[PDB]
Amino acid sequence: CGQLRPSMMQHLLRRLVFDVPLLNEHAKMPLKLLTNHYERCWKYYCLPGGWGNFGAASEEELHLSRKLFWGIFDALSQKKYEQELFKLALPCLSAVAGALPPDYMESNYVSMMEKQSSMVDTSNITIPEKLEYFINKYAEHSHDKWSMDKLANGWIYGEIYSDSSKIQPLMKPYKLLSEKEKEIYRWPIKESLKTMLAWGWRIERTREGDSMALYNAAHGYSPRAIDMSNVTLSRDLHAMAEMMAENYHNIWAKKKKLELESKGGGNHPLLVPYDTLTAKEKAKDREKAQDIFKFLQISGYVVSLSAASRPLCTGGHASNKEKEMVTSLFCKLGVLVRHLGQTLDARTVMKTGLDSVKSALRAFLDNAAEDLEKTMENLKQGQFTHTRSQPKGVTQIINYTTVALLPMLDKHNVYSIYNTRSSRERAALSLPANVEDVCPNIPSLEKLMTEIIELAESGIRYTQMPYMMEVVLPMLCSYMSRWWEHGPENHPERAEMCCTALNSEHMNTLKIIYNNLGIDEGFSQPIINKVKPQLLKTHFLPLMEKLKKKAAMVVSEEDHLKAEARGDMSEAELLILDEFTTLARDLYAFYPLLIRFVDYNRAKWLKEPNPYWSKSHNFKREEQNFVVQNEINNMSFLITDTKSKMSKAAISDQERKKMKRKGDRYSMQTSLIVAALKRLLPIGLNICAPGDQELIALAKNRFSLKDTEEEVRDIILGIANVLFHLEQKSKY
Repeated sequence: CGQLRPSMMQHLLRRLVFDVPLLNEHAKMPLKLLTNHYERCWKYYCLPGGWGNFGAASEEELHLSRKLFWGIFDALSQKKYEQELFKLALPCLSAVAGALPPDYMESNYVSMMEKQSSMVDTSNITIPEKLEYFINKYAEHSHDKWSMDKLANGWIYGEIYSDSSKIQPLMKPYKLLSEKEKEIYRWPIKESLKTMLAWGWRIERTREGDSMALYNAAHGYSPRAIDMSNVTLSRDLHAMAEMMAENYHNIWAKKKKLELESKGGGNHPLLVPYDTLTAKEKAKDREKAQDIFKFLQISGYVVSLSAASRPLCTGGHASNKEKEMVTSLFCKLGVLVRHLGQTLDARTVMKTGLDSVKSALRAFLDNAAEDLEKTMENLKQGQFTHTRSQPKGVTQIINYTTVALLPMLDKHNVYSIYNTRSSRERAALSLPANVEDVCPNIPSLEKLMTEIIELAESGIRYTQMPYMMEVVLPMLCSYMSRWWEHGPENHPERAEMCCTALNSEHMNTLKIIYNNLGIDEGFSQPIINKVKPQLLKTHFLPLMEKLKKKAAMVVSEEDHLKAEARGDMSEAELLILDEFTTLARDLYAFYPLLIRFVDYNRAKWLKEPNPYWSKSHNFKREEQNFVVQNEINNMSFLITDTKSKMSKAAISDQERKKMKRKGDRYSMQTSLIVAALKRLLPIGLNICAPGDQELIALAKNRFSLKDTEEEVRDIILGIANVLFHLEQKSKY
């Protein structure tokens, strides 16, 4: 269980260091891998001190298994109880120190990154003038135990050595020892202190001294039995005790090894040396390997502050040193970007900083008060330095991760790099107004790309609280809010895959009274006065409601843009003004009823409109007619099924997509509303159950349904129409 498990990996380590034959270390490796993760959790303290020493030594690519043990410990050594990383932070530093030259062949280097996210020969000694009295006091406390052993038997003081009287020449008091036998006591002590003192371990001392004199035959001699049933252990007590025990028994064991070295490679069973000695043959040696250490430890001996972030805080260190090294390295080497370890460490520290911890919010949640602000600011500023540049390392998606750390929005008085990024985006923040070759970064191919719109959508996202300055709601945010809003037609240029992919962000101040008071504001902010943004943000809701058409495919982006400022997404004065929550949301719900249901408008143009009791019955009747059309279609397909690949499979896939999107927008809150209506009223229950039954009858089962649902799930697994029917039956 815990006898000699951990030393087998040490055996295999010593074999792996010198494995001359090939096709041998690769088989020794699984015996290291799987033996650890088979029974036990807490065995990874005696072993990986060697792994720490070897990580400090080098990072050899033949020895990639040494990194792979850490790269599986990152997931599997974390069993149920979630412990700390000081002794794991130190190999991160050494792994950085090894990372500096090469950093190109990724198969080994992945082990060194995510460790922080989810978490003897002796030459000569110059001994001091203090260590001469431990040996004189050794017999003072061990002759008590020798007499305690011997007084149980027949040995006792007498006159001269004789077998009848049962005397020995030893049995005098602990000072009056004869010179004919003197070194038998004091031989096996000082050859243990060499391993400590030569390398530099410590034998420091208190100012207390005699402690166990209080804490428990000529001369009045009787022994003082030091207690054996109480002991505790730590890193230094383990290191000291294991070291001295290794010194005694492995000195003796090296003599046995030299016997075999002279024998010439024998093979006979009765031999074990210390360093992988099982504990069964250990108790005799351990009764005095520890009791000498009892005499050393509690006889008046010891051996060995504002916890700031960089000073002591391990939770802070991974953020602090990483962000400092990043802002020193790549912020300086951005000039090196635009015209060995430069690009290598650049691409290393890129993802070591973007994903130092995958929970970018949690690492900056409560790890420390001010460090989240400074580190998020350094990350955002470093991203803003290289946001324009077109190197190969992509970080547009991880910029969303760094931006999600902000609302999970500190005080931006420490630095205005957020305003710097706001100005960098304000070069072409109004997308269709300024769409040209003079677009963001003034690029043709540098920063003008598809990642800019997605970074505007997700990276510009403060949903927890818009508690920033927002002083540029009259000037900078007003520019992208107004120049967009100059016309209902979005007016996108070429490569306009989605004009709504700028974002869904707009609200009442988040031409206008704030910017009209330009000299006054430039602190009468636009968010303070709610009537002025609510007037000219909400006036064009009647425009988009008036804008419609019988042909649904024409007005694709009519509902999408109107829904962002229309419904309850406009949190600014949504509870204050009932118009934004009630009437605008009713218009934004009623427009998809006429728009999305039409077969002219394909599902692609209105794929993901992520954003009412009056409209609930309308959607119920319309979806009942739509499922009836799908069921008549299914009856047509069953009767003389034509080539499904041409239009039938695509038609069924589009019908399933539309029905599933309607069912999901129902499942948000309208399904619960319809269930409450069904439980309350039988007429509403029968109305919801009729169309639902017409849907479930056609959507009972189909091979084309299975294939199209698998395609929809792989692109975006059919919709759970059975679950909706069960909810409606629980209502009815």
